[PDB]
Amino acid sequence: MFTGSIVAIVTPMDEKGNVCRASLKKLIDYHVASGTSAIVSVGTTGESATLNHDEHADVVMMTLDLADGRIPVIAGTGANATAEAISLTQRFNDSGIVGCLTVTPYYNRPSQEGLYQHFKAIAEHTDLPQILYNVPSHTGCDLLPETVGRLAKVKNIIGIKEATGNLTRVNQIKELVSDDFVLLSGDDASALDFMQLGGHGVISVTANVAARDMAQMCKLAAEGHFAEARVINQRLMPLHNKLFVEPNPIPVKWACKELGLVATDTLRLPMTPITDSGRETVRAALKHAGLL
Amino acid sequence: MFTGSIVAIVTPMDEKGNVCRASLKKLIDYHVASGTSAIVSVGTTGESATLNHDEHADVVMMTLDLADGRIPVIAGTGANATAEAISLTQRFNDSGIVGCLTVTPYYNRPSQEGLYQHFKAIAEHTDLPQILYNVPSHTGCDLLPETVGRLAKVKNIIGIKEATGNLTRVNQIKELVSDDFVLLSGDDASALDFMQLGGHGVISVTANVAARDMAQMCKLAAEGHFAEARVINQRLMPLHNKLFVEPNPIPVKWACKELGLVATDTLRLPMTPITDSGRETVRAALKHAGLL
Amino acid sequence: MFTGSIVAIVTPMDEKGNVCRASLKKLIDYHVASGTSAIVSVGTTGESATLNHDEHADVVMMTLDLADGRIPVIAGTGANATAEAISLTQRFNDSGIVGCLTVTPYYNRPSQEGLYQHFKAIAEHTDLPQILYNVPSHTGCDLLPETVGRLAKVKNIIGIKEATGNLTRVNQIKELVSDDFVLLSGDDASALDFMQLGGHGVISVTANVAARDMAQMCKLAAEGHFAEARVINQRLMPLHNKLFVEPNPIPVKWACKELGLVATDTLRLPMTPITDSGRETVRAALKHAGLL
Amino acid sequence: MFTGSIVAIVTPMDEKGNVCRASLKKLIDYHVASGTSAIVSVGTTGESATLNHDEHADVVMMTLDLADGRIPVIAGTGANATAEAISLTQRFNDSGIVGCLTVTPYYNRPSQEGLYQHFKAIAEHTDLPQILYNVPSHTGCDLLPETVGRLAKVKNIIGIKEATGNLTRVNQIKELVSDDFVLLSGDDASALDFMQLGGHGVISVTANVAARDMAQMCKLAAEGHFAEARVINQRLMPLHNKLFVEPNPIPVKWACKELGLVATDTLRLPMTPITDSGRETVRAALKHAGLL
Ligand SMILES: [K+]
Ligand SMILES: [K+]
Ligand SMILES: [K+]
Ligand SMILES: [K+]
Repeated sequence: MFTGSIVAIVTPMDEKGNVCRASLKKLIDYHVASGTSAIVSVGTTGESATLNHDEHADVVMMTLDLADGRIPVIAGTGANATAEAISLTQRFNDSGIVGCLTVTPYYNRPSQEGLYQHFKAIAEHTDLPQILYNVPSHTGCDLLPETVGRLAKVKNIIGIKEATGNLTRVNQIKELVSDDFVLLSGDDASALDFMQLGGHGVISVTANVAARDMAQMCKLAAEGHFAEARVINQRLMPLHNKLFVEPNPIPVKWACKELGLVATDTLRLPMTPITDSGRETVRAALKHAGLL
Repeated sequence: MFTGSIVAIVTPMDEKGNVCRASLKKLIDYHVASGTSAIVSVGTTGESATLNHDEHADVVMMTLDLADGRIPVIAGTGANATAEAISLTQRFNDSGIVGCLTVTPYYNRPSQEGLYQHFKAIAEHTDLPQILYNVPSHTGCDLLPETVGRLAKVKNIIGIKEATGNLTRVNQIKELVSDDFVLLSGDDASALDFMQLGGHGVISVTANVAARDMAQMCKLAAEGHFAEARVINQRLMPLHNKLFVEPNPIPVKWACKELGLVATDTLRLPMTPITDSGRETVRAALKHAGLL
Repeated sequence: MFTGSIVAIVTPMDEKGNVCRASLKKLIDYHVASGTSAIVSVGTTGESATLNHDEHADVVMMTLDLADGRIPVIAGTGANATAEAISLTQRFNDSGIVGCLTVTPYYNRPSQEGLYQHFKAIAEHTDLPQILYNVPSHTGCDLLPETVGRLAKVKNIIGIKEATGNLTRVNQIKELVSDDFVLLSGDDASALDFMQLGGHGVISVTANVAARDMAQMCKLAAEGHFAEARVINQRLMPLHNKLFVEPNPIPVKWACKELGLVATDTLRLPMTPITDSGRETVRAALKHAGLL
Repeated sequence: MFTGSIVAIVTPMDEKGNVCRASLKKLIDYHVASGTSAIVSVGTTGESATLNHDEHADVVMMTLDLADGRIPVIAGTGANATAEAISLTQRFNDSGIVGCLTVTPYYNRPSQEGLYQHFKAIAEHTDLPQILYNVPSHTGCDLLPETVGRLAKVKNIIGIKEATGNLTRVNQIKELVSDDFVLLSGDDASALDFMQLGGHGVISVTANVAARDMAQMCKLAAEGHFAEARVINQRLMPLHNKLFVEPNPIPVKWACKELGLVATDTLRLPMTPITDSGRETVRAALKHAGLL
């Protein structure tokens, strides 16, 4: 639910750019079959940026329905305005989602005090578990360990998706929070390392197209079988890297289509179709993982 | 008008975080009297992030009304979803604004091709002049000179607010575009250097509180009197730096309150009030500028 | 010998800037008593930059003598000219040192091919074990894992001191080299993490003044007792950080004097005496570690 | 002479890596005929790193002899140990050189106070004019404008080669120093911008192969004819960038060989021969410049 391999699931679209219900069902069945621990619905990989709040909510509710109690669903609820983050969060109160993934405000670059006040206010307007999400290369700001420790004192703030790729954060945060605060990687290429350092899992892009391997890798990691896990990680490493050869989720949506998991690889502008060079790059990474 | 000193104006708020018409009127009278070339309404400094589109529109319309033809108004119209950017632009058709300031999509990190398609689509569906806006430290992406060159060929894409603070961009862009394409600094601390290299003005935070000096400095720069302009810049430099000692627009709103230009220095979360240390830093910068 | 806690030992000086034999003896006895695994003589922390090759060699030979077979000694042998690195290395052939610590050429920024040719040539002129040393913030270049794997095929190239602070390097290098290739941290603040990821020890600055704790921490780490080790690491973390409050080895030399381990904290220009603020900072970190 | 186009001259070598007098003569005749203001002998581009002090001295003396009063010679005298820098400077007293180019200590990363004491001590023990040299990407340290300001008060510290490529440094330094303190670019790609902001010339790698164009460009810049200068800069820009496609001076020595200016393109390790891909890149840049 908040450990193991969690997929940051794509929002499959038809050629018109609207959610494709048949493709979403196919993906969710695949994750249930694959042993994926949970689904993050309309996070970064799910094109939260280009979906309006109504469309965002429709996708989450549809995912919840299709999941049909077979796998937990976490809604993406991040916003760079606190009032807006509260409003979006309130849409999913009493919905059936098990928690929220809420990113540090992007673009307006709040202070550490501002981040504290932002997340505290959000948590105070919901009973839903809150997972913080730090990704400075996308947001322009960096939620530091000290502020994480401060927020972890709030009752329903229960974990962090740490996507810096800076592995020193694991033990910097861990020593500042209680033993049941969840530490999740948001960086596929360093996620096994993250887990070896004491992390509890990964919210993953790679898991969209290698769900079984990812689930297997995180199981081995949790059991301390890191050498065995590294064999899988090595098989997956080219995808960990090349799924960002062009901006996420352009590569992973193409990979889904290629594996027959979705009907179309359509995205919304300003995301654009994958280049020819990108195709071959991603195809080779799929081949290396033994999926094509 | 798209040259000289252009103010990225604050959106002055009462204690409930709602637009204060009386303070806004005062600021606009101040800029008319101080020789400011134009007003950017609801840009980054105007808290575009924490205003909804209705409020955003209201502020712009109120700004136009109060300006009453005495000073040109440019609307912030940027969005990280192309469809949203387009529809926000439609709100201002035949409103009376002279142009739009439109930022590179933030948070979703489109490719150069994606940025091209984004701005081309926006420009397609309006007659309004478009000023591109690059600020990688806030957005997570960087509109490179090559792409600015491609976009400058679009009839109503007329200029760029370049806020990297990387001065090599001035002539990299200039050689790729026509002589009437406007190059504007979005980094106060390097804006005079920017103009000396060939830039045509600045979209300024400092101009909020040092409007006359900024107008004069920019005019001198345009006339090639860089030594004379630089004496003014030296007095203003502490302000250029310290107006970002805490997240913009926290320091500049406090400065406006201290000068009596606005009733309150209230912002919306996740912006928080200025620290005591910040007050002292900014106050010292204001005195260095001869404003207090 | 090439695992556990290895000290990058200071070169204690008299007020005239020459090696202080009594202080060096005191330090070496302290490391023998403390359980330090080995000494690195005239590395970065030993002021290799400001000692000429004759003085460098005198210090190494003196350290060897004073060690008197009680603790292994590794000579610093790095140089940014390959011929110069060979010459320096040859001075210690048949000396009694157990190996060499050789840094990537600094200042002239060689390619990965250049680094390969540099280290290969050096290794070919000695029977002594060679430990590569990567520290891009000091050298201006970065020896990447792929090139490390390539060099690890050379018989007497047996390990790396990895001082990037980038923990992803551990498993990137490990998968490219044989199981007996040694992986050592060159970054005190991340060294336990480094070991938890599969590293075999640390070449340490902190160990100069907390040798017993460091030796104890690395023992626990090697035995897999990481939680117990973290208690020590937490006690030492302020030293891990504050021993670089001013340029290394200015802080650690002052700390040695303060603990009575050396007679004077004298350095050679361009290193300068510790500031008053630096003193108090380092004193507080010593207090936190329970040493003062 | 410390203005205009100053060449950071290669040290041409035979196939054994020894200085080639005949090639050096050719280069010097070339620079006398091409209007180059001065020659920097055994700077970074002259492979200062892999020449010993005797060879270093020999090259400078040979350069002075060959120049035969027709062009001023500046000696590279930088070292990361103050004592070494001082004694290297003494080798050139009454040699006939007009000044020294002395880099910030590399690898040992002194503080600003350390840099101050370093250069002050060097300047104390000579009558020769001293040109400071800042290049953080190579040295690991950054001589900031404040410290340049302090150092400029020393009688015979007369200028700075600023190689950050950060153009804000021009006027940050200029406002802290006297009007006759010389500001020279050490970054070819931004050198014209640098001069347009107030800089007095460039110490150039490009000038090795494009001496006449560089002389003319710099003269135009000094006369304020930036548009005219910039036409030349545009032809040279590929060369400005691609002469660093592989580590300097690998590309520029190859270019010199290709033009017939030197007999061989041989370097000393850890510099290695140019790759085939590099040949093609540099050759295309030379043709763009109209040199082939
Ligand atoms: K909690
Ligand atoms: K245009
Ligand atoms: K080996
Ligand atoms: K002077």
